[PDB]
Amino acid sequence: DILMTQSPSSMSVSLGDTVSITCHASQGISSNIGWLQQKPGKSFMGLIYYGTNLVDGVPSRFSGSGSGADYSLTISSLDSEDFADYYCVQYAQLPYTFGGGTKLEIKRADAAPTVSIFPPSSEQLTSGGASVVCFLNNFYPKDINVKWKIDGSERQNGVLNSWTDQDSKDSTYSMSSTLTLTKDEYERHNSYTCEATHKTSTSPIVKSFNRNEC
Amino acid sequence: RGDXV
Amino acid sequence: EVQLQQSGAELVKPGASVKLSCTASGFNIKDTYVHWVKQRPEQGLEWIGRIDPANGYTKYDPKFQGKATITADTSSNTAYLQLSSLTSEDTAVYYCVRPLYDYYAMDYWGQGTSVTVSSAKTTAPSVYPLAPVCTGSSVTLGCLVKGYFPEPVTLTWNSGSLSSGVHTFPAVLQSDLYTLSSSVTVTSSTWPSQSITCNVAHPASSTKVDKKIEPR
Amino acid sequence: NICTTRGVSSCQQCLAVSPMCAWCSDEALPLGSPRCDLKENLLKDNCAPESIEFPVSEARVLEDRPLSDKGSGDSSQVTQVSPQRIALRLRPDDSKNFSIQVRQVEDYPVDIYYLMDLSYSMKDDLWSIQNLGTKLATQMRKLTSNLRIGFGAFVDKPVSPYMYISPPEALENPCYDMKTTCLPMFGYKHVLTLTDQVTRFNEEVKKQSVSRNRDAPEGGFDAIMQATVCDEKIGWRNDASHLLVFTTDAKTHIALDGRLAGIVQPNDGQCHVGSDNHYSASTTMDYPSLGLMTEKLSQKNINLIFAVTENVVNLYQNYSELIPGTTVGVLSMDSSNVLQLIVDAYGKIRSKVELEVRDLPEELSLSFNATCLNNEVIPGLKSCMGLKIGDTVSFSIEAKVRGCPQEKEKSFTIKPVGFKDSLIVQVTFDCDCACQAQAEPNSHRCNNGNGTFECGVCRCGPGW
Amino acid sequence: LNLDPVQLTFYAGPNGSQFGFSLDFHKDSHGRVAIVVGAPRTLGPSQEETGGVFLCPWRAEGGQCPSLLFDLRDETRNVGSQTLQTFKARQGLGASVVSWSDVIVACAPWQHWNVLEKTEEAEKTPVGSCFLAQPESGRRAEYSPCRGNTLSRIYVENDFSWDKRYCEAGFSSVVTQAGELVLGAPGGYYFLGLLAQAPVADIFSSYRPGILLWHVSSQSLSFDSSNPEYFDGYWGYSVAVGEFDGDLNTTEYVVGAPTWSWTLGAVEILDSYYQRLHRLRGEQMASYFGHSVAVTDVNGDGRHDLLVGAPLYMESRADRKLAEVGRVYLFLQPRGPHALGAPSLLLTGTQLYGRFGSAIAPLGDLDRDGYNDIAVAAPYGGPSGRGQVLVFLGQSEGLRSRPSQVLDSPFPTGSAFGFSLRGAVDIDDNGYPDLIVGAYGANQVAVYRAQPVVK
Ligand SMILES: *[C@@H]1O[C@H](CO)[C@@H](O[C@@H]2O[C@H](CO)[C@@H](O[C@H]3O[C@H](CO)[C@@H](O)[C@H](O[C@H]4O[C@H](CO)[C@@H](O)[C@H](O)[C@@H]4O)[C@@H]3O)[C@H](O)[C@H]2NC(C)=O)[C@H](O)[C@H]1NC(C)=O
Ligand SMILES: *[C@@H]1O[C@H](CO)[C@@H](O[C@@H]2O[C@H](CO)[C@@H](O)[C@H](O)[C@H]2NC(C)=O)[C@H](O)[C@H]1NC(C)=O
Ligand SMILES: *[C@@H]1O[C@H](CO)[C@@H](O)[C@H](O)[C@H]1NC(C)=O
Ligand SMILES: [Ca+2]
Ligand SMILES: [Ca+2]
Ligand SMILES: [Ca+2]
Ligand SMILES: [Ca+2]
Ligand SMILES: [Mn+2]
Ligand SMILES: [Mn+2]
Ligand SMILES: [Mn+2]
Repeated sequence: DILMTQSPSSMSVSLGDTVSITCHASQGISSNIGWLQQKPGKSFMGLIYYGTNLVDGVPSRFSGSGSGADYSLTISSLDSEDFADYYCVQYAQLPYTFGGGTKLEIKRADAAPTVSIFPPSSEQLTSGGASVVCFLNNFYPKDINVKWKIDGSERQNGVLNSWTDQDSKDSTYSMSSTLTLTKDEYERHNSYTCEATHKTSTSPIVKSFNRNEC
Repeated sequence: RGDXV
Repeated sequence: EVQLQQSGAELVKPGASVKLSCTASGFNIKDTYVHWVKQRPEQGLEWIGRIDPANGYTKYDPKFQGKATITADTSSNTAYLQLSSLTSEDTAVYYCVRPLYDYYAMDYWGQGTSVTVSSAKTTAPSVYPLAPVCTGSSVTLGCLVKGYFPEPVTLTWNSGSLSSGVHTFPAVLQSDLYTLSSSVTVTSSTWPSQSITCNVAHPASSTKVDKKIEPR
Repeated sequence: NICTTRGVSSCQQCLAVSPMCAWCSDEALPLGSPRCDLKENLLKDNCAPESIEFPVSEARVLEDRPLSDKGSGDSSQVTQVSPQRIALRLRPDDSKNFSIQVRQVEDYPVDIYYLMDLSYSMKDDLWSIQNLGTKLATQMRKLTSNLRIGFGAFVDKPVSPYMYISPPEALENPCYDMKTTCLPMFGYKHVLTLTDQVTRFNEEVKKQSVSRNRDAPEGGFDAIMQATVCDEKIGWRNDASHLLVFTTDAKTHIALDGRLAGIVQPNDGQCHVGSDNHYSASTTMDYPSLGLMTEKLSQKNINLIFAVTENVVNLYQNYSELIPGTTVGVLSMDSSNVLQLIVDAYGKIRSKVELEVRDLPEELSLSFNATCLNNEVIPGLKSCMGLKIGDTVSFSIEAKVRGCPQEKEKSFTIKPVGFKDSLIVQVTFDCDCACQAQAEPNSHRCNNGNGTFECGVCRCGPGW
Repeated sequence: LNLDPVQLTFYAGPNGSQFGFSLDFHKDSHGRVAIVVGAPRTLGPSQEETGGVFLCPWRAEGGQCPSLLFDLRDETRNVGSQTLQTFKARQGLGASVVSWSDVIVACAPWQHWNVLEKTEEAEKTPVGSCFLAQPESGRRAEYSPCRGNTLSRIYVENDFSWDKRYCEAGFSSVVTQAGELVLGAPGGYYFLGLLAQAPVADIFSSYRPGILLWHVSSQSLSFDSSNPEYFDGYWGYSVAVGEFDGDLNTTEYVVGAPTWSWTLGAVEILDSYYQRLHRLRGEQMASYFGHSVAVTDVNGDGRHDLLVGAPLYMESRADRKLAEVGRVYLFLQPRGPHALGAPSLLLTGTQLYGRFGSAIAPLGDLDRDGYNDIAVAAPYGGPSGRGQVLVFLGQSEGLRSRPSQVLDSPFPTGSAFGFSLRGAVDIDDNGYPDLIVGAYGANQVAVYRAQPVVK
């Protein structure tokens, strides 16, 4: 099978910029390559076939080039709709194979997260379980790390994370981390903490609370 | 078909 | 205009079989090849195979041999993808593709059909309020929707009244059950002076619970 | 009578009134005696017997060889038409009769050239005819003692799309993509020149094998044309029946089919088979047309025999109507009946006699009465049918001249179709008087030198 | 009647190129009339015959013409684990040419094609191909509707159904007034013959170089048959279009199959969906009834009439003897929904082997009397056998049975003078429609200008 190494996996760029996405094949494919676009929460649209030929209806700010095993997709003067996922696909041999994709994201100024920690609710406690929630809201860039600490010691089992896609009108990101324990295991300890590690601050942002105390 | 089946 | 309309979202159990459909609109399904592609968030895009609806000849990636079967009915202008012995790894979104001009290209795509494989039965969600601990100028509340199946859930604050300043996070699969959460932020003068309620609707179980946020 | 009531001026105009009129040139003819009267009325008026000008239409033979009993032996001194030459004399608007006899001679030499389809569809037929030469020689021995036989083969024009041209292996063996081997495609190939050594036929046939091409219609008409006009290579004999046996199981390509191979040049009817014995114009010259084939078959006296299978019998019978003289026989699916088919074809060929007239002057018209079977006269007919080898027929012919033409000597031919011998009729038109060859130009008797004295009367000389 | 045989115009191509095998009039976007000439044996890059096209501007003195350039290189595409191949040697580019609007279509009926997959192959076969040019803009496109990618063994396993490998698409060609190119492919469906139609606009917008296998979705092909009457019939040897069903929104197709039904020959009239409206059967086997077809209203009723050429027809003569001379058949279209009857008129050649009826060209109204006229070629006719073109005038009852005028070939023996014909276009703007005559054997084309009537 032919391997398609697509690069880069993501780029943070601005409107009107000229960007290029490359795609490298493990052997020669002689322009038998197509390019694809997937807008967020939507299906696929074809952009290029046979290396350089625009699909009907596609604006000319899209272009494709390359030969042998190295091909590129350039988008002159980016547009608001151009922020989406892009994929290459070769059809020189069966089976057809795809690249890993490329996400174009909006570039903005760095922003620290707003961290908030929430102990278990009384309803859940009387039910027999304990979930500690930690919100990390409106930060840039997306690269962020979370760490749960029970009585000062890190905890890894029982953590479920969730991320939002880049918010529309502020271009920031948000994250939700949840530590779920049993009610009985939750009462063996007193201190609960989430730590946020971002490129903004060199020291982690810390938020804690204490059971049997408020 | 043709010069044959 | 060329359009590929695919069947509705499927929800089946492990070990069963499902048959997706792809109906041609604006053209004859007999005109070109018809392909099937699988998409997952981690594994990416995988080509399953193709069919020439004119004659019924098929090709497959040897990874899907025995799992996937591709068929077509020119009389109903439709192509089909049948998956058997379903497992959790078969949970993905499936697309049918045809080319524009080049015989071998992959230009026109259907809207996609989602498939989920789970032994879980329809379970109503548990809604838990999230009030802060016993200070600043702006406050942040939350709502935790835990242990429901299947998707989706619609979550609003104050019956859709409070709109902006809200983050509803994508659900995550907690071992055969779904969990979702949402945060909301106002000023200290707003809460707890102004009542704020979390509204969650699970149409599958036909339940619509409401839990008001109470301080500590 | 009409000879007197016409008031003729000269001896020549008198004869041109009726074949019964005569003219008197005698000096001592009475006052008002008409010089143009019946020969009986002229002698009654003391016209000198040597002064009578009265031609009579006659017809005597010049060559009257008797009909041969056997066509065997001899260096073709055989006679089958009698008489061979006659002399005809006619006067204006007169007619004379004569006869001709034609015989289908016993034991006449026969050439048989077997032209065989060797496409892949004919694979099983080769095994059936591997002893045909000896078995055919046994049966034809009863009819003739002078038999020569020979063999050629055809497939089709070796060019795409008739020919398979990929992969390179298919060129050397068109049966590559099956589990066998066949010969490279060939258009037409001569194999065995006509010969009386019949085991040469058997042994050549045992070395032959089929080829293979793509499309069902085959290039047999190419082979018919080359086997006809390549006189020396095939070896047709001057004084023999020529039998061209064409065996196939499929439709045939025809003229203007060639454009599907990019060939537009018309067939030129010439021979293009050289020392390698293959037809070298097969890839550059179109299939021949029916009319061109008819012309050459007729020119070389070749009898074409369509020996084809039941699935294309109607087709070749319909072609047979467009090439007069051709005969059709039903060939079995493996050619196992081809021997008896050839014998019946030969009988049907020598069962007809049909007169043909060549170089007939426009002034002459002919009429025919036939006598076939058993002294049965069939008026207005010049052909006999249902004959057997050895039978003899005859025809009564009458020539009728209209006016008198400018030329006084003409000759035409009467010949049976496909026959060597013929009757040559030498015609002489006698509308002149012998006294005209001794006229007196500027005679003292005619207006004192202003006239010419001929045949007793005065004529107005040249220039008046 | 009034074509001038004294002051001709001669265009010439390279020796051996067969310049004049096909021709047509061509108008540019300004209405300027030129002559497009096919020369199917012009040499190519490898000093090998590939054919070529020439675009001759109108000059009374004639002369040489510039080439209309097309890509002559063999192509290879490795895609979908297969190998696609075109072969242009001896393809015959210029064996047919036709002009519509400002676009020229010129076809290579013998272009070969093959597909390779491991050790198997499609087989190298003549699918034919057509080339399209817009001279003023330089735009180029191609159309090859019979190229496929099926392997040889699949055809065998399916009993050779729908086998388009020997189409020879472009063997004949015509364009409707709406711009739909219609191609004759006499070798289609294992030598039954097929027709291929597609709009010229869609041919251009869907073509890109290097693809070799592409979809023209608006295209439309005719159908295979199990009826033995159609086997080896060469349906598509010739084509034409006309109005024959009374409905002006529909365009009807005229198709020649000169060996239909065991070489009886036939002509068929169809609707645009290839449904058969009328069928005209040949008179005589092997006469090639359907070699040529022509559509024009000759009797001034406004209803298209049909002419069929059978160049190898054999006329009956004295003493039960046949003489090949050729024959042309005239069918007048009747009023309202009715089928074409027996021929209204039979025109029969005089010269043995002359092939009268090998080409039939409408002339328009040559003598300006209100009836359209025709020209018939006998490319080996005339008392010398050098070739003859004969003009027949229309009239209220059909056509005059005797030619008004006879054009004797100015070329030497073997030129095939008249093998291609074209009229009904005023090339010098004198108000009278003119006639061009190709003689590929001499690699030349002759232009006959119509002049005012003398009589
Ligand atoms: C060898 O020659 C034979 C002699 O001509 C051919 O047989 C002839 O075939 C024709 C065509 O079928 C046939 O004509 C008429 O047959 C019917 C009887 O008269 C008549 O009903 C037919 O009319 C119908 O069919 C025609 C088209 O065929 C339509 O146009 C009509 O409207 C109607 O639907 C037809 O006119 C002869 O009768 C028939 N003759 C004999 C003696 O059989 C062979 O076909 C030919 N074979 C080959 C292989 O060439
Ligand atoms: C052919 O036979 C016919 C008779 O059927 C001949 O015609 C007769 O000829 C005799 C000659 O003495 C006349 O008396 C008859 O009046 C003729 N009868 C008719 C009906 O014409 C004819 O002469 C013969 N021709 C040849 C060349 O033998
Ligand atoms: C002419 O016919 C008569 C019978 O009417 C016959 O006796 C005579 O022999 C014939 N003449 C010739 C030369 O055959
Ligand atoms: Ca119409
Ligand atoms: Ca009319
Ligand atoms: Ca006129
Ligand atoms: Ca003019
Ligand atoms: Mn055969
Ligand atoms: Mn056999
Ligand atoms: Mn053949």
